[PDB]
Amino acid sequence: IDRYKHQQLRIGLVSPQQISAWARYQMGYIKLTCPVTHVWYLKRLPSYIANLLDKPLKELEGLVYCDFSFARPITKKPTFLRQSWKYSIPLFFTTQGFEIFRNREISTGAGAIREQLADLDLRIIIENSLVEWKQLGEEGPTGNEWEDRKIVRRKDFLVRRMELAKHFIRTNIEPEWMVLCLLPVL
Amino acid sequence: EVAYATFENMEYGEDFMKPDTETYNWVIQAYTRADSYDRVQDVAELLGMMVEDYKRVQPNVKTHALLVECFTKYCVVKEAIRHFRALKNFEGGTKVLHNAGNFEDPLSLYLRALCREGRIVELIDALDAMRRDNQPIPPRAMIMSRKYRTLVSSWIEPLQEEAELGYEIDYLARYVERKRWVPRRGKTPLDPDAAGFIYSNPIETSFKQRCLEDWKVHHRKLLRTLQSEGLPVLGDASESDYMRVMERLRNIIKEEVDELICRIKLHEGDTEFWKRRFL
Amino acid sequence: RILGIPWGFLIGAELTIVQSRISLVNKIQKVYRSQGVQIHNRHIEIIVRQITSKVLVSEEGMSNVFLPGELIGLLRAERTGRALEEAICYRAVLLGITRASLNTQSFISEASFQETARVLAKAALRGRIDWLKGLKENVVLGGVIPA
Amino acid sequence: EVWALEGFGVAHILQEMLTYKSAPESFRLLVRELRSLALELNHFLVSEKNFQINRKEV
Amino acid sequence: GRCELIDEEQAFGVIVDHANTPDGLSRLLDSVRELKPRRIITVIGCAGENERGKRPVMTKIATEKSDVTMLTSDNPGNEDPLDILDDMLSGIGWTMQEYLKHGEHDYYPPLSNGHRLFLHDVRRVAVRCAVAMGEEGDMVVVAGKGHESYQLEGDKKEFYDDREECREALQYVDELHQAGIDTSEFPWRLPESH
Amino acid sequence: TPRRWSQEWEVELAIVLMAKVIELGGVPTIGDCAVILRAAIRAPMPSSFLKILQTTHSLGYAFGSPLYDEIITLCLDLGELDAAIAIVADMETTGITVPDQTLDKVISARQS
Repeated sequence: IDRYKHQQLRIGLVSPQQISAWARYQMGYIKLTCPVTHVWYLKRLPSYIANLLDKPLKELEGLVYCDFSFARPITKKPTFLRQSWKYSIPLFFTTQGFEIFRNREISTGAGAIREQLADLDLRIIIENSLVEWKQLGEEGPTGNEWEDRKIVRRKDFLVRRMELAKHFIRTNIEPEWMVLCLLPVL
Repeated sequence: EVAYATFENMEYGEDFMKPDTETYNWVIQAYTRADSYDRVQDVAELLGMMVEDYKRVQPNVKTHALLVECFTKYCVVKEAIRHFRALKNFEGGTKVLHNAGNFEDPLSLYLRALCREGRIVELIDALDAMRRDNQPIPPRAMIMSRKYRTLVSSWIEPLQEEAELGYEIDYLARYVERKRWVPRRGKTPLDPDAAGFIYSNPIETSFKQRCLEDWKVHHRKLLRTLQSEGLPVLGDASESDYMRVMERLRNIIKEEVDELICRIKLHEGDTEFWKRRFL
Repeated sequence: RILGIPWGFLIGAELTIVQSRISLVNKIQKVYRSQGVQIHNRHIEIIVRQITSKVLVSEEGMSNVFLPGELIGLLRAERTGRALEEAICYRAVLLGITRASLNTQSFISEASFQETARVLAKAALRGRIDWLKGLKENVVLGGVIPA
Repeated sequence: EVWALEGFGVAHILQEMLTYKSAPESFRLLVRELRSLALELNHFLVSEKNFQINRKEV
Repeated sequence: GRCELIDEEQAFGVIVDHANTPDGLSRLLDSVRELKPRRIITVIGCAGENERGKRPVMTKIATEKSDVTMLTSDNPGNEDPLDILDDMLSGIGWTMQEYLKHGEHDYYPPLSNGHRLFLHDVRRVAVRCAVAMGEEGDMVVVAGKGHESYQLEGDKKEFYDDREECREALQYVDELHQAGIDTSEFPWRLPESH
Repeated sequence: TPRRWSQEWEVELAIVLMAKVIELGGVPTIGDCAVILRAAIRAPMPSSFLKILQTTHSLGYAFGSPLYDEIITLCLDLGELDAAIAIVADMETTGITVPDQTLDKVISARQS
């Protein structure tokens, strides 16, 4: 009986492929020399990238807003390596190999976010977060208000992380799109 | 959404167009086989509406089969077991839940869920239900890890360590079988072939771990009742005994007192108690 | 405590929500009536129906169906409490006007109201579908108004 | 005035006043600026006859 | 050639060999074990797209006969080096996931015989880490090429040689220990890592 | 009240499930049989060994001789000499070799 008018809107993060596909009349793009975080997802609290990575926001701000910070190796590929040997390893290694592995072993800037987030196992995140929530639930309430509210904020964080990862595994989008490699132009 | 629009057309229409059992089946099928989003809350809503229609709608074989499909494609096994335990009473119910082995395989997904969640005392009942139907085991249920274990043993306490076979493993022969295990860069597909689920298969838990968890949960519920009803739930006891038995409960969650624990009842089941507490 | 986990949450929500509805309809309409600016209750009751529409899943309600802190409609909570044993628990919430909007499923009705960047950020991470119905979210798209 | 017109249900006048009197080109601007924020505001309509997901011109 | 000693001053042996098949590497490890090294480190790799069967078999050799072994890419062609490494690891019941998890657990366990197994796809780093594993009176065999001056990796063959990668490396590998890089196990235990 | 776990209950349920899966036309692996066997060996239970070996032999598998040595030595430690000689007779009728360094325990099982 009803005329069953069906229409729907979808908003979503855009792939870099779509950024290349841009090319009220026209659109353009900038080839970014380095990956760049989306300020809505790094900075504007609660930090969504931090909610995925389970890193304090001060650490992700360190990795690109501070003048010095370093990532641990990226999870999905072999690594061995972990004064500061900054010059020494480019002596113990040829640069033709060094520039190939170094960013795998240690990295800085939003490229570290991009690569760690693309390596992210969104499902073991669900398993680990459920396990930790269960642990914090079977652990008895403390008598200290600061510790208690810390525990409660941790449970809330784990729930947010479960929600975000569940959506990222149940939507045709990818979390590494939270870091741009191409910027659109009006 | 396009099916639920018709369902919403029917459920709020004239009596001659109210949903029947099949209408609920078709809309639950629409949700449970949706391509792109989580539909569990919708399926549970629809189930609750079907129960609210109890004066008019009663379930059928396909209803329970679709609900077991939902509650096993999503890891909701504590409700899947209950709907399968209802499906048991219909002949060919397991044939329907096998669904000719397409749209993945809800029966295989259910058997895997029971395996990895260690619910073996339910798994043998599912197997007996299949036996009554003469339903064979789907090959999709006999999936193995790179350590060859099936649902016959993958829940026995060493969950992923193989037993001694009396000889070294013929790795060079088993290599002839491509199912490489390299973990790829992040994308929707899965590495373990058992994970035909929507989100993921249940976390691997032994029959020991599942039994211990159920024991803990039961005693935690007993403690919750004890601390809500108070000493009158024992009655002919001391408050000293009440304190001691609370400490015993808290300990076993983390002699006469065990007989006191035997005397405290639970009423999770029949509402006839709650439908009297309400008065 | 008195009604246990299968019913105590549902009827506790019911009693809270009906008490709240009665209280809000009274406290709101009492102003207009005492000022003499008469109004029919059927206009207040739609707003109070929206303020009392939701409940929140508490921590003890953690389930694979609903996560803690999730907001669900009272009908959804009642029906799933009847239907499922999956540790369902919820408590009524009095969603203030400015939080009934920004929790209205048509994300354009949220974004075009307030907190636009936060709404859009969450909904894009959620990949949310605004299945276009209702008026505010339709006038932006220049539609025929689903009304 | 939009609230008043839609209160009357007189929604074709509302459509006229909000579109062709000046998807509408301002919705094109809206989607283009969000698309410039790297969000795909994607408009689909579903064929009642064929279930085909027709992408709107946006 | 064969059993080709690195012609440079060294506190422990390093030899380079063409052995790229079980028949070559079995007799290689027999010959080197006849020298009775204090320990032997084996590097080996397999070409892609060809002779699939042999990939885990040489692993079964090395993991039984080499107190340490360090698997790496060699001529993998269009096959992913990690796929080759997983084919090799299948010979001792490890997957790539076992290795990477033990990597995140900071500790690659010993095998059932107490030997240790490592890998890295970048042959340059794998071989130089292997020679960095050495202690006084140890030995290393690096096998697969002997004289092939190229890696057939991906779309291309690119200039590389095991000997010229090692020769000078044996004179600055001690700067690792001078700089406190504890190479006594493959997850290098850098005291401050900072 | 949920029944507490036990190694005996785990083994009995494993045997019942393996029987059901065999009825339903599944195929337990050598690894599954070896794991159920090892779970029986971890219990002090002899009677499971007869069922597990009869089943695995009916599937056409054979364990390596050290597992039969372990079985028979544990059976002797339990004193279950009749079970030991039954297992040996079932091996022999399966056509599985029972080397003398394992059969000595079985001939000495007729010391009285």
